[PDB]
Amino acid sequence: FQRKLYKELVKNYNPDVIPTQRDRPVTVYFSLSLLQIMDVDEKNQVVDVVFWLQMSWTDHYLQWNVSEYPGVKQVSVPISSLWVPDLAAYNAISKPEVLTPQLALVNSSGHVQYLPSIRQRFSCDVSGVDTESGATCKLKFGSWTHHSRELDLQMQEADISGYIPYSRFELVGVTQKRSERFYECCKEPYPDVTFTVTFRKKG
Amino acid sequence: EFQRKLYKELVKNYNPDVIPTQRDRPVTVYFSLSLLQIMDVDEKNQVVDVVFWLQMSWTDHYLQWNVSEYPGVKQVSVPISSLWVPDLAAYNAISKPEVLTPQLALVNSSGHVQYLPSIRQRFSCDVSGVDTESGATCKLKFGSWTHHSRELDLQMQEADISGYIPYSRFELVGVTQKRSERFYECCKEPYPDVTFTVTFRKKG
Amino acid sequence: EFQRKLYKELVKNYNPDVIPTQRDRPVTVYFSLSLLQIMDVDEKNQVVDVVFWLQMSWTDHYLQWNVSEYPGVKQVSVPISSLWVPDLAAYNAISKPEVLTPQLALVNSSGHVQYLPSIRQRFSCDVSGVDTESGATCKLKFGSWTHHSRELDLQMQEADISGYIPYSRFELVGVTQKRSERFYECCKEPYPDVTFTVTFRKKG
Amino acid sequence: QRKLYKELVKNYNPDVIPTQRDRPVTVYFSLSLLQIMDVDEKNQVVDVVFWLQMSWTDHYLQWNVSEYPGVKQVSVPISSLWVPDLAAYNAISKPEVLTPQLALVNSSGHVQYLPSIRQRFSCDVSGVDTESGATCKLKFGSWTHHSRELDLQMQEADISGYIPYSRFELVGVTQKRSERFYECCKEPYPDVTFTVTFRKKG
Amino acid sequence: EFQRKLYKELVKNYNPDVIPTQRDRPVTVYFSLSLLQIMDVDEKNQVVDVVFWLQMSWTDHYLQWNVSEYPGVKQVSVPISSLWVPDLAAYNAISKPEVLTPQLALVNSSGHVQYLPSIRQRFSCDVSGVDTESGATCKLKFGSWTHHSRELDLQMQEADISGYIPYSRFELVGVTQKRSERFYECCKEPYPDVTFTVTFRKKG
Ligand SMILES: *[C@@H]1O[C@H](CO)[C@@H](O)[C@H](O)[C@H]1NC(C)=O
Ligand SMILES: *[C@@H]1O[C@H](CO)[C@@H](O)[C@H](O)[C@H]1NC(C)=O
Ligand SMILES: *[C@@H]1O[C@H](CO)[C@@H](O)[C@H](O)[C@H]1NC(C)=O
Ligand SMILES: *[C@@H]1O[C@H](CO)[C@@H](O)[C@H](O)[C@H]1NC(C)=O
Ligand SMILES: *[C@@H]1O[C@H](CO)[C@@H](O)[C@H](O)[C@H]1NC(C)=O
Ligand SMILES: *[C@@H]1O[C@H](CO)[C@@H](O)[C@H](O)[C@H]1NC(C)=O
Ligand SMILES: *[C@@H]1O[C@H](CO)[C@@H](O)[C@H](O)[C@H]1NC(C)=O
Ligand SMILES: *[C@@H]1O[C@H](CO)[C@@H](O)[C@H](O)[C@H]1NC(C)=O
Ligand SMILES: Clc1ccc([C@H]2C[C@@H]3CC[C@H]2N3)cn1
Ligand SMILES: Clc1ccc([C@H]2C[C@@H]3CC[C@H]2N3)cn1
Ligand SMILES: Clc1ccc([C@H]2C[C@@H]3CC[C@H]2N3)cn1
Ligand SMILES: Clc1ccc([C@H]2C[C@@H]3CC[C@H]2N3)cn1
Ligand SMILES: Clc1ccc([C@H]2C[C@@H]3CC[C@H]2N3)cn1
Repeated sequence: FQRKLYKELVKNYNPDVIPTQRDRPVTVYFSLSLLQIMDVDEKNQVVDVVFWLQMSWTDHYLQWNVSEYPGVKQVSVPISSLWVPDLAAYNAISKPEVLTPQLALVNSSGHVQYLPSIRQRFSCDVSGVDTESGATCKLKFGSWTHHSRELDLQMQEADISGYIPYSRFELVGVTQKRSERFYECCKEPYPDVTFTVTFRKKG
Repeated sequence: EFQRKLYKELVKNYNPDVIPTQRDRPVTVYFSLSLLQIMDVDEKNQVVDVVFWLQMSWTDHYLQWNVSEYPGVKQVSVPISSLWVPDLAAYNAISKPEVLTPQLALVNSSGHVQYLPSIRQRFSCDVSGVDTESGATCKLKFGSWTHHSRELDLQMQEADISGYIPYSRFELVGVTQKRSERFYECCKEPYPDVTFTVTFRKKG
Repeated sequence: EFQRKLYKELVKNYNPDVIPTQRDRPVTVYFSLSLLQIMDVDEKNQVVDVVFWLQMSWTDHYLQWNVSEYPGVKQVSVPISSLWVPDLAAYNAISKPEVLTPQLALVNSSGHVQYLPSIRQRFSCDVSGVDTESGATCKLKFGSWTHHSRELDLQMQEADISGYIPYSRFELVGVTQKRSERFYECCKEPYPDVTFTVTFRKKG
Repeated sequence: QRKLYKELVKNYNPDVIPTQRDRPVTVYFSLSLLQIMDVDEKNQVVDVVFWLQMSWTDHYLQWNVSEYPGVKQVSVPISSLWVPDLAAYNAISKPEVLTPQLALVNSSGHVQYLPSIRQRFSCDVSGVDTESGATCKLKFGSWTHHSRELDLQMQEADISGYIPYSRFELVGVTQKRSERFYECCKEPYPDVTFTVTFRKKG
Repeated sequence: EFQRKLYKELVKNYNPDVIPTQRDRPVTVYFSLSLLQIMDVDEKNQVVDVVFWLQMSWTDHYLQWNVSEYPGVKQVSVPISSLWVPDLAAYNAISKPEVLTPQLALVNSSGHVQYLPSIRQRFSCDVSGVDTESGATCKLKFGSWTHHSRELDLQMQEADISGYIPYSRFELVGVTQKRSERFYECCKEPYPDVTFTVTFRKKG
């Protein structure tokens, strides 16, 4: 008993299908928690970054009658088992290295939360990393195949308290804003949240 | 959704190992390379590390549907492992290709597939004059690995250069893209290949 | 002893994605870290390369059997991909964990699972005073990643230090291990965590 | 018109070497040297990039050209059929295959597999700076199938693929197949060995 | 040949996760290491990069057949993923093992299996005196990870040293191989292990 819910939640479920529903796009809440700026290649213009990626959305195919399943309040599912935002780091110059277990938490109302810790390298102008002005990196994320009307990317207060106390670099400033733009190819507009970080070398 | 019984259909009698050529008609795939950055240049070993968007599109007749039978379904985002994809290859690459974006293609209700993966790969290139005013010239040659002219028709299309990183140790002196058809030792037929030629020099 | 129709049974109605709880009964997993070596210390980027032996054990009620019905079968060696395993995570790790040993767990006839993977992983750590007599102190924090206190109860147990390599550029000034319960920004609940604190200094 | 794939993979086990009574499967092997990436003089290794040209005949893979109209050949994933389990006896790194792992199959069952590969080999690169140059022996051969199961035959090695620029110039190249017995393994195992002699330009 | 309806049979009621033991009869596996090369030595981190042939053989009673019912079939080349294989582990390795050859073992008509992987792996080792005449001594310890003495009996056998590379920055001062049995902190039973000890020094 108890987890005959997994048998159910994955019965007629195709993880390749964005769980939208007539007119209304699936809205995914995105937020980036900067944890550390590992390195800066001044010669090739890249930053090695470690961060928490906070994503949540609602999959209507994934809800259940809390009755029929007694104590089951939430379930920990493998992201390979359900649909997940196909977010992409636009300016990344390296495959993303996901450091935590690829599990997602699912609510009895179908609310999903996937919170992977990641290390990835981005293309960035790290010129003034030694000036008082510092260097500014723009970490741009957004769905890769779903446009505004299919997947609505919404941001939400970026956390900065995870930032490592020691660390060769100090955070001069941080901002996060979502945008919508058209691309050479692809007819529709694409929403994207961009985490902008300004940092300088301590001392 | 509610109407994605379309995926169940699109993959029913579908073998992704089968090039969708419809009799006496080679599948024509449109190819274009958007140079984003020239990461490094190994002058000692003659290689360039390059990052680029790869724009490919073609038509899979097995993948079309009656827009009626499936109400609001205009297009679908499918895993490239689920359908046939051009077996393009970097003839002069000296490293496996590292695909940076989600491996998904967009499929039209008329069977038009689009696949734009961002890739980082190293190529064999004579980077001698990367410091001269002439600059170094790298030829990134791509082409279908096992399908010849009559099976897969590689067509190019205006290469985009606006994606190029503004900062970056290197500046783009020149860029050209042209498709060709050749004969190779072995393989009876001729194979088409689009070659992106880039000339760049170190700024300052 | 042949009669391994037990594996057929142990994996019949078994979903490894399901944490083996039982109403108001969290699965308690015993965790312990045996430090084997401190490979390197990046003073520039603040990281430590560490090789350790994680000792984990817990009870999966779905995995017990009547020792009668299966004669000589005392225990079984199963692939961790075949059963539920604590989704422990290195909270301060800056690299994917590289597991060096076969990913097999041992299972008791009473459902007691043992899993002791040897691992090499890099952690974020202030390795400033690695040359001072005080030494540097690294905190290796582990904890479930998706299950809170009431679902998975992380319990520690005497950390072993005898595995530490005799030679090695570094000597162990001190070691402590303690479990805690904290709340995080997001996730409404408490997630227990055992933290292995190591203080080491460069020999000579 | 590809119900041929459905057929070609029906009662087909890619783990079974396509032999017949007292008839070893003969695979034609040839290496096209494309580039000598690097040379570690301290550890004695060469980084090499090359085209491997393999062909053989799989009798399970032929069809009546009639029953399948225009189908002259098919491009199949090597995971779908049997492929020589060749190994680089002296490689010190896993092989990195750079091209799509697809093979071409004839209507008569003739298979062709041409994978571009980058791999590192153990080699005495001492005299890479002398006029004599360094000589590397790239030895390949079936890993589990002996002479009577898999007959490795060589064939004129191509050298025109060699990169014009490149820190190194090709002083000499030879390719020869051999048969030997090893410590263990009762039977003799054949192997084609590509020997390259190169020196640093200038 | 062919008559490979033998593979269909050999894998019918076969679970590769089941050690082919049998009531008071541990499966005995013969292990031997052929040192081919000592790639590098990190004196700062105390590690050795090594390339070796691991020679393993054992008997799987589930894998035998009536040589009659299958005419010319003397032996078969099977993928190790298809049958049970000793879960040997390099107790003191600090890197995942990189297997360089095709992962196939050969199987006798009497059930005798032979796996012969070539491997490159890094081990924790005190490479202090690699420049002294005494040389450095590395102990490569292997052993089953989850099966104790009574389940899997590890037996050694004359280590081969003729595979050692003639050139190479290092020369072999000495080589010895011996199996042992111990009891460990945890795990009730005793576990057997073969340890390849190599002493080498820098040439010249
Ligand atoms: C489903 O929920 C309804 C109310 O929302 C409840 O009346 C019903 O009993 C539930 N299903 C069952 C029978 O478990
Ligand atoms: C479900 O998730 C949503 C997310 O906002 C939350 O509001 C709600 O309280 C959660 N509880 C359940 C079980 O629905
Ligand atoms: C499309 O589907 C409709 C179903 O009502 C029908 O007219 C017919 O089967 C199809 N015709 C096309 C291809 O437009
Ligand atoms: C255990 O299983 C056996 C069947 O082999 C059954 O007869 C017995 O009642 C069960 N309980 C005991 C006695 O352990
Ligand atoms: C396994 O069962 C034994 C009795 O057979 C019990 O005492 C022990 O606590 C259990 N767990 C282990 C393997 O320690
Ligand atoms: C080939 O096929 C034709 C008709 O499909 C048949 O009549 C003929 O006997 C076949 N020949 C072969 C290859 O045996
Ligand atoms: C093994 O082979 C013999 C061959 O005559 C056959 O009778 C039977 O399958 C096996 N032996 C017996 C008599 O059980
Ligand atoms: C096959 O049988 C022989 C005896 O004929 C025996 O030594 C061993 O089990 C097998 N030989 C091999 C492959 O070592
Ligand atoms: Cl298959 C495919 C089609 C289009 C795209 C483009 C749409 C968004 C914005 C740029 C890139 N991601 C990416 N992939
Ligand atoms: Cl899917 C998901 C939900 C919540 C979490 C959070 C809970 C624990 C503490 C921080 C992180 N791990 C991580 N992942
Ligand atoms: Cl299996 C196979 C057969 C032939 C080929 C050839 C087709 C393209 C052009 C030369 C080479 N690559 C590639 N692969
Ligand atoms: Cl499973 C197995 C058994 C034997 C062998 C050996 C036979 C040929 C020659 C050396 C190596 N390849 C390799 N693998
Ligand atoms: Cl699941 C499990 C049980 C026991 C062990 C230990 C027993 C042998 C000796 C150390 C390690 N291998 C490792 N894993």
